Amino acid sequence: MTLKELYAETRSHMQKSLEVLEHNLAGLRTGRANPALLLHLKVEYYGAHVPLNQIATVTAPDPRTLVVQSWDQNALKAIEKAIRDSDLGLNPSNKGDALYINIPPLTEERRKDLVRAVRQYAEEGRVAIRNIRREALDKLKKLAKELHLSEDETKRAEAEIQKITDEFIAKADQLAEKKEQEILG
Amino acid sequence: AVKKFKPYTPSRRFMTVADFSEITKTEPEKSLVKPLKKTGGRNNQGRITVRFRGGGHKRLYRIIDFKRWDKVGIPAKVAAIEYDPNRSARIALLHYVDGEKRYIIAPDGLQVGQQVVAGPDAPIQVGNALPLRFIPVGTVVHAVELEPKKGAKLARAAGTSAQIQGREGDYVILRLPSGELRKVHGECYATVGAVGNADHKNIVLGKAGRSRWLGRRPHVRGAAMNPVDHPHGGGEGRAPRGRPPASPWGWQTKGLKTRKRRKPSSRFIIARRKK
RNA sequence: UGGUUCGUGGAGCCAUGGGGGAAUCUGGGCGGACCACCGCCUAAGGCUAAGUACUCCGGGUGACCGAUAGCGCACCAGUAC
RNA sequence: GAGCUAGCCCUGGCCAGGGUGAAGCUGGGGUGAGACCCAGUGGAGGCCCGAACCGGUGGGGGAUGCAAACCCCUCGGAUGA
RNA sequence: GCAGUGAACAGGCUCUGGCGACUGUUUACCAAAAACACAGCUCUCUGCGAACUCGUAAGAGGAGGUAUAGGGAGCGACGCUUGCCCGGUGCCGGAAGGUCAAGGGGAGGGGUGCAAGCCCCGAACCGAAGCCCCGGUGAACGGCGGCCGUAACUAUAACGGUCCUAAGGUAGCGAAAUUCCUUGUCGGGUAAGUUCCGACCUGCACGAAAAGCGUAACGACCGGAGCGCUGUCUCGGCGAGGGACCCGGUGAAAUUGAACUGGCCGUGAAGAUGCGGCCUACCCGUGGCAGGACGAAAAGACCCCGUGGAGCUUUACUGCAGCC
RNA sequence: UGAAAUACCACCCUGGCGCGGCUGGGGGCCUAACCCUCGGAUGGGGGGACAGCGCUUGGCGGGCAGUUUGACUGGGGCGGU
RNA sequence: CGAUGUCGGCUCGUCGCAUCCUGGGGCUGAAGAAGGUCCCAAGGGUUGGGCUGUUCGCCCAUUAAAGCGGCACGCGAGCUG
RNA sequence: CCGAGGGUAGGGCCCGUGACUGGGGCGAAGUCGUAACAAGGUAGCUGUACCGGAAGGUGCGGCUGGAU
RNA sequence: GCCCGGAUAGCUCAGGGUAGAGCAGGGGAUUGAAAAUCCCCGUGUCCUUGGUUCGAUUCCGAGUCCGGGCACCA
RNA sequence: GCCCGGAUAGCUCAGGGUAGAGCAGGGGAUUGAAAAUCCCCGUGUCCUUGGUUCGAUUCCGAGUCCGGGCACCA
RNA sequence: AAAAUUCUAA
Ligand SMILES: [Mg+2]
Ligand SMILES: [Mg+2]
Ligand SMILES: [Mg+2]
Ligand SMILES: [Mg+2]
Ligand SMILES: [Mg+2]
Ligand SMILES: [Mg+2]
Ligand SMILES: [Mg+2]
Ligand SMILES: [Mg+2]
Ligand SMILES: [Mg+2]
Ligand SMILES: [Mg+2]
Ligand SMILES: [Mg+2]
Ligand SMILES: [Mg+2]
Ligand SMILES: [Mg+2]
Ligand SMILES: [Mg+2]
Ligand SMILES: [Mg+2]
Ligand SMILES: [Mg+2]
Ligand SMILES: [Mg+2]
Ligand SMILES: [Mg+2]
Ligand SMILES: [Mg+2]
Ligand SMILES: [Mg+2]
Ligand SMILES: [Mg+2]
Ligand SMILES: [Mg+2]
Ligand SMILES: [Mg+2]
Ligand SMILES: [Mg+2]
Ligand SMILES: [Mg+2]
Ligand SMILES: [Mg+2]
Ligand SMILES: [Mg+2]
Ligand SMILES: [Mg+2]
Ligand SMILES: [Mg+2]
Ligand SMILES: [Mg+2]
Ligand SMILES: [Mg+2]
Ligand SMILES: [Mg+2]
Ligand SMILES: [Mg+2]
Ligand SMILES: [Mg+2]
Ligand SMILES: [Mg+2]
Ligand SMILES: [Mg+2]
Ligand SMILES: [Mg+2]
Ligand SMILES: [Mg+2]
Ligand SMILES: [Mg+2]
Ligand SMILES: [Mg+2]
Ligand SMILES: [Mg+2]
Ligand SMILES: [Mg+2]
Ligand SMILES: [Mg+2]
Ligand SMILES: [Mg+2]
Ligand SMILES: [Mg+2]
Ligand SMILES: [Mg+2]
Ligand SMILES: [Mg+2]
Ligand SMILES: [Mg+2]
Ligand SMILES: [Mg+2]
Ligand SMILES: [Mg+2]
Ligand SMILES: [Mg+2]
Ligand SMILES: [Mg+2]
Ligand SMILES: [Mg+2]
Ligand SMILES: [Mg+2]
Ligand SMILES: [Mg+2]
Ligand SMILES: [Mg+2]
Ligand SMILES: [Mg+2]
Ligand SMILES: [Mg+2]
Ligand SMILES: [Mg+2]
Ligand SMILES: [Mg+2]
Ligand SMILES: [Mg+2]
Ligand SMILES: [Mg+2]
Ligand SMILES: [Mg+2]
Ligand SMILES: [Mg+2]
Ligand SMILES: [Mg+2]
Ligand SMILES: [Mg+2]
Ligand SMILES: [Mg+2]
Ligand SMILES: [Mg+2]
Ligand SMILES: [Mg+2]
Ligand SMILES: [Mg+2]
Ligand SMILES: [Mg+2]
Ligand SMILES: [Mg+2]
Ligand SMILES: [Mg+2]
Ligand SMILES: [Mg+2]
Ligand SMILES: [Mg+2]
Ligand SMILES: [Mg+2]
Ligand SMILES: [Mg+2]
Ligand SMILES: [Mg+2]
Ligand SMILES: [Mg+2]
Ligand SMILES: [Mg+2]
Ligand SMILES: [Mg+2]
Ligand SMILES: [Mg+2]
Ligand SMILES: [Mg+2]
Ligand SMILES: [Mg+2]
Ligand SMILES: [Mg+2]
Ligand SMILES: [Mg+2]
Ligand SMILES: [Mg+2]
Ligand SMILES: [Mg+2]
Ligand SMILES: [Mg+2]
Ligand SMILES: [Mg+2]
Ligand SMILES: [Mg+2]
Ligand SMILES: [Mg+2]
Ligand SMILES: [Mg+2]
Ligand SMILES: [Mg+2]
Ligand SMILES: [Mg+2]
Ligand SMILES: [Mg+2]
Ligand SMILES: [Mg+2]
Ligand SMILES: [Mg+2]
Ligand SMILES: [Mg+2]
Ligand SMILES: [Mg+2]
Ligand SMILES: [Mg+2]
Ligand SMILES: [Mg+2]
Ligand SMILES: [Mg+2]
Ligand SMILES: [Mg+2]
Ligand SMILES: [Mg+2]
Ligand SMILES: [Mg+2]
Ligand SMILES: [Mg+2]
Ligand SMILES: [Mg+2]
Ligand SMILES: [Mg+2]
Ligand SMILES: [Mg+2]
Ligand SMILES: [Mg+2]
Ligand SMILES: [Mg+2]
Ligand SMILES: [Mg+2]
Ligand SMILES: [Mg+2]
Ligand SMILES: [Mg+2]
Ligand SMILES: [Mg+2]
Ligand SMILES: [Mg+2]
Ligand SMILES: [Mg+2]
Ligand SMILES: [Mg+2]
Ligand SMILES: [Mg+2]
Ligand SMILES: [Mg+2]
Ligand SMILES: [Mg+2]
Ligand SMILES: [Mg+2]
Ligand SMILES: [Mg+2]
Ligand SMILES: [Mg+2]
Ligand SMILES: [Mg+2]
Ligand SMILES: [Mg+2]
Ligand SMILES: [Mg+2]
Ligand SMILES: [Mg+2]
Ligand SMILES: [Mg+2]
Ligand SMILES: [Mg+2]
Ligand SMILES: [Mg+2]
Ligand SMILES: [Mg+2]
Ligand SMILES: [Mg+2]
Ligand SMILES: [Mg+2]
Ligand SMILES: [Mg+2]
Ligand SMILES: [Mg+2]
Ligand SMILES: [Mg+2]
Ligand SMILES: [Mg+2]
Ligand SMILES: [Mg+2]
Ligand SMILES: [Mg+2]
Ligand SMILES: [Mg+2]
Ligand SMILES: [Mg+2]
Ligand SMILES: [Mg+2]
Ligand SMILES: [Mg+2]
Ligand SMILES: [Mg+2]
Ligand SMILES: [Mg+2]
Ligand SMILES: [Mg+2]
Ligand SMILES: [Mg+2]
Ligand SMILES: [Mg+2]
Ligand SMILES: [Mg+2]
Ligand SMILES: [Mg+2]
Ligand SMILES: [Mg+2]
Ligand SMILES: [Mg+2]
Ligand SMILES: [Mg+2]
Ligand SMILES: [Mg+2]
Ligand SMILES: [Mg+2]
Ligand SMILES: [Mg+2]
Ligand SMILES: [Mg+2]
Ligand SMILES: [Mg+2]
Ligand SMILES: [Mg+2]
Ligand SMILES: [Mg+2]
Ligand SMILES: [Mg+2]
Ligand SMILES: [Mg+2]
Ligand SMILES: [Mg+2]
Ligand SMILES: [Mg+2]
Ligand SMILES: [Mg+2]
Ligand SMILES: [Mg+2]
Ligand SMILES: [Mg+2]
Ligand SMILES: [Mg+2]
Ligand SMILES: [Mg+2]
Ligand SMILES: [Mg+2]
Ligand SMILES: [Mg+2]
Ligand SMILES: [Mg+2]
Ligand SMILES: [Mg+2]
Ligand SMILES: [Mg+2]
Ligand SMILES: [Mg+2]
Ligand SMILES: [Mg+2]
Ligand SMILES: [Mg+2]
Ligand SMILES: [Mg+2]
Ligand SMILES: [Mg+2]
Ligand SMILES: [Mg+2]
Ligand SMILES: [Mg+2]
Ligand SMILES: [Mg+2]
Ligand SMILES: [Mg+2]
Ligand SMILES: [Mg+2]
Ligand SMILES: [Mg+2]
Ligand SMILES: [Mg+2]
Ligand SMILES: [Mg+2]
Ligand SMILES: [Mg+2]
Ligand SMILES: [Mg+2]
Ligand SMILES: [Mg+2]
Ligand SMILES: [Mg+2]
Ligand SMILES: [Mg+2]
Ligand SMILES: [Mg+2]
Ligand SMILES: [Mg+2]
Ligand SMILES: [Mg+2]
Ligand SMILES: [Mg+2]
Ligand SMILES: [Mg+2]
Ligand SMILES: [Mg+2]
Ligand SMILES: [Mg+2]
Ligand SMILES: [Mg+2]
Ligand SMILES: [Mg+2]
Ligand SMILES: [Mg+2]
Ligand SMILES: [Mg+2]
Ligand SMILES: [Mg+2]
Ligand SMILES: [Mg+2]
Ligand SMILES: [Mg+2]
Ligand SMILES: [Mg+2]
Ligand SMILES: [Mg+2]
Ligand SMILES: [Mg+2]
Ligand SMILES: [Mg+2]
Ligand SMILES: [Mg+2]
Ligand SMILES: [Mg+2]
Ligand SMILES: [Mg+2]
Ligand SMILES: [Mg+2]
Ligand SMILES: [Mg+2]
Ligand SMILES: [Mg+2]
Ligand SMILES: [Mg+2]
Ligand SMILES: [Mg+2]
Ligand SMILES: [Mg+2]
Ligand SMILES: [Mg+2]
Ligand SMILES: [Mg+2]
Ligand SMILES: [Mg+2]
Ligand SMILES: [Mg+2]
Ligand SMILES: [Mg+2]
Ligand SMILES: [Mg+2]
Ligand SMILES: [Mg+2]
Ligand SMILES: [Mg+2]
Ligand SMILES: [Mg+2]
Ligand SMILES: [Mg+2]
Ligand SMILES: [Mg+2]
Ligand SMILES: [Mg+2]
Ligand SMILES: [Mg+2]
Ligand SMILES: [Mg+2]
Ligand SMILES: [Mg+2]
Ligand SMILES: [Mg+2]
Ligand SMILES: [Mg+2]
Ligand SMILES: [Mg+2]
Ligand SMILES: [Mg+2]
Ligand SMILES: [Mg+2]
Ligand SMILES: [Mg+2]
Repeated sequence: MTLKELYAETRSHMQKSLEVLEHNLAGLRTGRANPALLLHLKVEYYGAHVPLNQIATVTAPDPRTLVVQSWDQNALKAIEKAIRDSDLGLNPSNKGDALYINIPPLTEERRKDLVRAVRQYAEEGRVAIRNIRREALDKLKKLAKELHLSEDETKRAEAEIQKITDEFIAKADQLAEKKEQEILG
Repeated sequence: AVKKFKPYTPSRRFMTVADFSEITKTEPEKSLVKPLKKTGGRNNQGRITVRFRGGGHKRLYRIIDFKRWDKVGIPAKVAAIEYDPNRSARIALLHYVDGEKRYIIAPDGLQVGQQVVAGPDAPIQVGNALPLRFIPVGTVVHAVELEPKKGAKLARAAGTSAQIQGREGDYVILRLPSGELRKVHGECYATVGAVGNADHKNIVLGKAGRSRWLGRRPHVRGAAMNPVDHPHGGGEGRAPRGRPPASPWGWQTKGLKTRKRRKPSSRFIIARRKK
């Protein structure tokens, strides 16, 4: 257990919650130049639904348009009906082993809920972080007690946990800050 | 049926005063009253030995006949029934045709002007008094001598009574109000019937004052003192008792049987009380 | 339980709150648990001078003070306050 | 030492004025009879306003004071624990 | 007539939360409160020469009362309610048993004496309370979990596997008088709101009589907003009187090593009128301001030290009253 | 045929009683000690050899009392020693 | 430690320059305007408000600009508290 | 004098809207168990009260639209 | 940081030369199929080291990591 | 360091002539199952050692461990 | 007078 291995465990534990944030931020119709926003979507490959990250290649050349480079042209028609799926309200062109999707300038009705979406995913990330930190102090409550460790020691172990916790918070604040300016841009 | 009040003051919402409807005489018999010495709970040392007593309305003690075996076979007329500030019960004024007047506790149903009388041969009837042995088993009966010629001591409060559960030797078996089954001597008198003013239990002293009138000072919680003052004292902020909750003097108050164990009266108590 | 030098010690003696409880000299206590031998002493009623202790008082005397000393008070002080 | 202060006991005393208008009573309505409603009367209450009186909220002043806890402005209770 | 309670005496108000029902009570002399008290609800002890309290006792108080009464404890009008855990602790019940003191009992040994004897020691066994043991007991003390994985699609888990517990927090409430991260996130109000109100639930560490959530009314209590009005402010001015100032009279105080007591850059026990170098500076007052004299005042009250002291606690130790 | 012979005696063992002797425990009743009570008292009624009190035993025993509650230490504590 | 009164604010300032505006410059990936960076420069200046005890910082509306620091985190025998 | 209207104050109704929330509907190759229809394997329904992941269980009383 | 335990297969465990149990796993059966049941089958330097005995999971020393109890903060 | 005790099979147990008792286990009857019921049987220096009586788990002596009991601790 | 659950389709 011990300290260094508790910090590495912590910094590790907090990273997973941070990357999870980045996942949640790409997969939104951001500035909509993102490729990974369309990378996860329910399709219909041979009756069964599966994620298209085992079906096609999303690549974002220019920002205003986007291509969903596929390798199965009977799946592109399964994808095309799955892009025309309730949500994005986009009119893609298809075939010629091609599948283009141009992106309109985000309206103030969708721009309204985009920022609102970003900050929401933002706070939940932090609560993921903070809830881990409390897990870490309880790991420290026992670990100090179990090991008969000093008092002024177990004080700094707290502050050293705060230092660590204000790490993953500032990045999390910076992630959702940038992703916003791409929506306001 | 106690009297209630429309809430013109916030104490008056739930205050309740007695219906007072059994009372005829609104002033006491002069030959039968005497002053009640008010202690404030202090002994012949002026050291308090009952806390939170004193400050009540003045009281004139009315001389009560607890030993109706005094005048035997002498009938007497129920002159009046009046308020006694020294008990729960109501009192009855007795015009002994003998020419003497007397005060007794007023059983319920007893009506002004009727006759009553002591005597072994007395009628088993509301107000009459007899040795228990000559009272039939299973009669509701109050004001009972505990030992012969040692005066009424049991069921002297409103609505409280006793019942006979049987006989045995020179004793008879009584259910007290507490629910105890006691053996009392047969030659002890008893007034048949139960004490009146049954509503007394359902009086709502309404405010803080009413308790000051009854001579009852405020009762300061153990928790509110300091360890100097009490066991329950001390403790930053509020605190739970933190020990078997105890008296000021330091004895447990949550189920600590306190009666003397070797008390010779125990041989005559068939059963402990109920509930 | 106290007392004695004796703090429970091998703990006698002297004393005595509780229980038990005799005998009249061939009776009784003691001599450091106890036993015996050898000795000493006569408990359970009382009184008794002197030699001893103190200094309100009175006298005598100081390698005692000399008014911030010497008694708190040399003086109208246990007063004034 | 309870001539301050605390409680209790004994015996007396004090609380301008004004506002509110309970139960009860009577009459009217009402019904089989009531419940009830209403009208007048009445005058209850740890009710209201507010002097004495008892307090002592906020503010300023006072700080070798007028004062070893005071003064001014403001405020709380004011028939009752 | 500017103006009529013509002068004097005589509420600013509304909206919205928190705490406590309320009128009261309190730290005489820094706290008036949310604190105590309060009706009211619950547990419990008490059959009377009551329990309890004061006292060595006598004797009182309880009460010239009597289970609708008296004491002890907690909670705190009222509204709806108050869940599980009795393994420990407490209490209550338990004529079995285990242990257990004095005493009894004297198997059996010892001292001594020629001896009759005198003296001590002493096993099994009988032998109370207490304890153990057996139950009951929460408005008695008290306590009310962890981890693995899980659905057409993710995070999510109604389900479910499993470890521990005496048993794992029901209702209701929740960034709260409690939330560390925290100015959490969203909503309101504002031009802008770490406070405030409305929400969410990630309750560091709410929760059901140390009550839980609400509630009309009440409050010199503690928040937030708005109207009215203003010297609170921009930002200050002027005027009044009592002081302050001058004259006459009377005349204190703390403090005071001595004084012939400048600024700066250094130095010095590390913050110099007083030591070095330099600059500045004629003798003596009065009215004014406070930066310095580590100014005054109080043998620091914080911090430590002392085989100092005191109040308080308890399953520290040893006793003592009390009760058995 | 028995390891141990049966008939009468004798001292003893595993037990069971029958009384006698000394002990110990229960239960019940009694009254006169002792307690309470009865305006009446050298008495009546109630309790009753229990309760109460004295000596002695063991216990429960913050209700109260006397005390203890270590040092080192880059202040003390806490961790360590 | 026989006491050097400790956060913040108000009042009054005064100094430093690692300069926020302002004045003088070199270079510039300096067309111009407007910026970046370094150099010189302490004469003057450096707004009002919401929030919270806050310094800080966030936000509002401005401006040439809303500089950073010292003076016992300047300043309580000056005030607040 | 009255008077359109203006303004101050306090009320009533209606509509739009609101963080958050409470259930309701339509979906379907799910997760979960399997209540009703046979006595559906505990006869069902029912008003109520309490509890329970969920359908439901249970207490009291009722109905036959309950079987032998 | 000292005193009671613990370790023994994949997990959970009970036991002076010996080898078990329950069910995760793989099968077989009862069903028209899947259910929960019914039977088999694997699985162990019996934690490392060291010392007793003819031989030790079994006795003991030393630990290791764990349930901790108490004491520490108090 | 006194006292009171027990060692009887896989676990737990009652018992001068003698060797038992229960569920666990194995077989078997019934069971589509869980069981439950039912018939058959073991698993023994009756702790060591030693001593009595004709011999003895049975009485005693002395030992080893565990269990409880007690008081004490310069 | 009963120990035993569940069922992708034109
Ligand atoms: Mg430190
Ligand atoms: Mg009323
Ligand atoms: Mg009345
Ligand atoms: Mg009456
Ligand atoms: Mg008279
Ligand atoms: Mg007297
Ligand atoms: Mg006196
Ligand atoms: Mg009957
Ligand atoms: Mg009753
Ligand atoms: Mg009631
Ligand atoms: Mg009274
Ligand atoms: Mg009361
Ligand atoms: Mg109280
Ligand atoms: Mg207090
Ligand atoms: Mg005191
Ligand atoms: Mg006192
Ligand atoms: Mg105490
Ligand atoms: Mg105390
Ligand atoms: Mg306490
Ligand atoms: Mg307290
Ligand atoms: Mg607290
Ligand atoms: Mg007795
Ligand atoms: Mg002595
Ligand atoms: Mg002695
Ligand atoms: Mg002696
Ligand atoms: Mg002698
Ligand atoms: Mg002689
Ligand atoms: Mg002799
Ligand atoms: Mg003698
Ligand atoms: Mg002698
Ligand atoms: Mg001698
Ligand atoms: Mg001698
Ligand atoms: Mg002799
Ligand atoms: Mg003699
Ligand atoms: Mg004598
Ligand atoms: Mg003599
Ligand atoms: Mg003499
Ligand atoms: Mg001279
Ligand atoms: Mg003199
Ligand atoms: Mg002189
Ligand atoms: Mg002089
Ligand atoms: Mg007085
Ligand atoms: Mg007085
Ligand atoms: Mg009036
Ligand atoms: Mg009226
Ligand atoms: Mg009428
Ligand atoms: Mg008419
Ligand atoms: Mg009528
Ligand atoms: Mg009033
Ligand atoms: Mg008022
Ligand atoms: Mg007057
Ligand atoms: Mg006065
Ligand atoms: Mg005042
Ligand atoms: Mg004042
Ligand atoms: Mg002042
Ligand atoms: Mg005022
Ligand atoms: Mg006033
Ligand atoms: Mg008033
Ligand atoms: Mg009055
Ligand atoms: Mg009064
Ligand atoms: Mg006018
Ligand atoms: Mg005026
Ligand atoms: Mg007015
Ligand atoms: Mg006025
Ligand atoms: Mg007014
Ligand atoms: Mg609220
Ligand atoms: Mg308010
Ligand atoms: Mg309010
Ligand atoms: Mg609040
Ligand atoms: Mg209040
Ligand atoms: Mg008072
Ligand atoms: Mg005060
Ligand atoms: Mg006062
Ligand atoms: Mg004071
Ligand atoms: Mg005050
Ligand atoms: Mg007040
Ligand atoms: Mg007593
Ligand atoms: Mg005393
Ligand atoms: Mg006493
Ligand atoms: Mg006493
Ligand atoms: Mg008495
Ligand atoms: Mg009296
Ligand atoms: Mg009491
Ligand atoms: Mg009470
Ligand atoms: Mg009571
Ligand atoms: Mg309370
Ligand atoms: Mg109720
Ligand atoms: Mg328990
Ligand atoms: Mg218990
Ligand atoms: Mg129990
Ligand atoms: Mg139970
Ligand atoms: Mg008991
Ligand atoms: Mg013991
Ligand atoms: Mg003995
Ligand atoms: Mg003896
Ligand atoms: Mg003896
Ligand atoms: Mg002998
Ligand atoms: Mg011998
Ligand atoms: Mg000899
Ligand atoms: Mg013995
Ligand atoms: Mg015994
Ligand atoms: Mg016993
Ligand atoms: Mg028990
Ligand atoms: Mg138990
Ligand atoms: Mg509860
Ligand atoms: Mg908790
Ligand atoms: Mg899924
Ligand atoms: Mg999944
Ligand atoms: Mg909790
Ligand atoms: Mg909940
Ligand atoms: Mg919250
Ligand atoms: Mg917030
Ligand atoms: Mg709330
Ligand atoms: Mg913390
Ligand atoms: Mg905010
Ligand atoms: Mg906000
Ligand atoms: Mg909004
Ligand atoms: Mg807004
Ligand atoms: Mg806003
Ligand atoms: Mg906001
Ligand atoms: Mg809130
Ligand atoms: Mg809690
Ligand atoms: Mg509680
Ligand atoms: Mg509670
Ligand atoms: Mg409360
Ligand atoms: Mg609340
Ligand atoms: Mg309500
Ligand atoms: Mg309210
Ligand atoms: Mg008030
Ligand atoms: Mg207030
Ligand atoms: Mg307010
Ligand atoms: Mg001004
Ligand atoms: Mg002026
Ligand atoms: Mg002037
Ligand atoms: Mg002058
Ligand atoms: Mg000079
Ligand atoms: Mg230097
Ligand atoms: Mg210098
Ligand atoms: Mg110089
Ligand atoms: Mg100078
Ligand atoms: Mg010089
Ligand atoms: Mg110089
Ligand atoms: Mg010159
Ligand atoms: Mg001057
Ligand atoms: Mg100054
Ligand atoms: Mg001055
Ligand atoms: Mg000073
Ligand atoms: Mg000092
Ligand atoms: Mg000091
Ligand atoms: Mg000091
Ligand atoms: Mg102080
Ligand atoms: Mg000393
Ligand atoms: Mg000391
Ligand atoms: Mg003192
Ligand atoms: Mg402890
Ligand atoms: Mg006594
Ligand atoms: Mg007692
Ligand atoms: Mg005889
Ligand atoms: Mg006998
Ligand atoms: Mg008898
Ligand atoms: Mg008499
Ligand atoms: Mg008499
Ligand atoms: Mg008798
Ligand atoms: Mg006795
Ligand atoms: Mg005594
Ligand atoms: Mg004793
Ligand atoms: Mg003890
Ligand atoms: Mg003490
Ligand atoms: Mg103790
Ligand atoms: Mg001493
Ligand atoms: Mg020590
Ligand atoms: Mg120690
Ligand atoms: Mg130290
Ligand atoms: Mg050393
Ligand atoms: Mg240190
Ligand atoms: Mg050092
Ligand atoms: Mg240091
Ligand atoms: Mg330490
Ligand atoms: Mg230390
Ligand atoms: Mg200092
Ligand atoms: Mg010094
Ligand atoms: Mg000084
Ligand atoms: Mg300071
Ligand atoms: Mg600060
Ligand atoms: Mg600071
Ligand atoms: Mg310069
Ligand atoms: Mg420069
Ligand atoms: Mg630079
Ligand atoms: Mg620069
Ligand atoms: Mg420039
Ligand atoms: Mg340039
Ligand atoms: Mg170039
Ligand atoms: Mg240019
Ligand atoms: Mg250009
Ligand atoms: Mg640069
Ligand atoms: Mg400048
Ligand atoms: Mg300058
Ligand atoms: Mg400047
Ligand atoms: Mg504002
Ligand atoms: Mg503010
Ligand atoms: Mg603030
Ligand atoms: Mg910063
Ligand atoms: Mg900064
Ligand atoms: Mg600022
Ligand atoms: Mg911020
Ligand atoms: Mg510019
Ligand atoms: Mg510019
Ligand atoms: Mg600009
Ligand atoms: Mg700035
Ligand atoms: Mg500004
Ligand atoms: Mg400056
Ligand atoms: Mg600083
Ligand atoms: Mg500074
Ligand atoms: Mg600093
Ligand atoms: Mg400073
Ligand atoms: Mg500053
Ligand atoms: Mg400062
Ligand atoms: Mg200063
Ligand atoms: Mg100063
Ligand atoms: Mg303050
Ligand atoms: Mg009009
Ligand atoms: Mg108009
Ligand atoms: Mg109009
Ligand atoms: Mg309007
Ligand atoms: Mg309107
Ligand atoms: Mg929304
Ligand atoms: Mg659906
Ligand atoms: Mg059903
Ligand atoms: Mg079914
Ligand atoms: Mg069914
Ligand atoms: Mg039903
Ligand atoms: Mg049920
Ligand atoms: Mg049909
Ligand atoms: Mg394993
Ligand atoms: Mg330590
Ligand atoms: Mg402790
Ligand atoms: Mg030994
Ligand atoms: Mg079986
Ligand atoms: Mg089959
Ligand atoms: Mg020992
Ligand atoms: Mg089925
Ligand atoms: Mg299914």
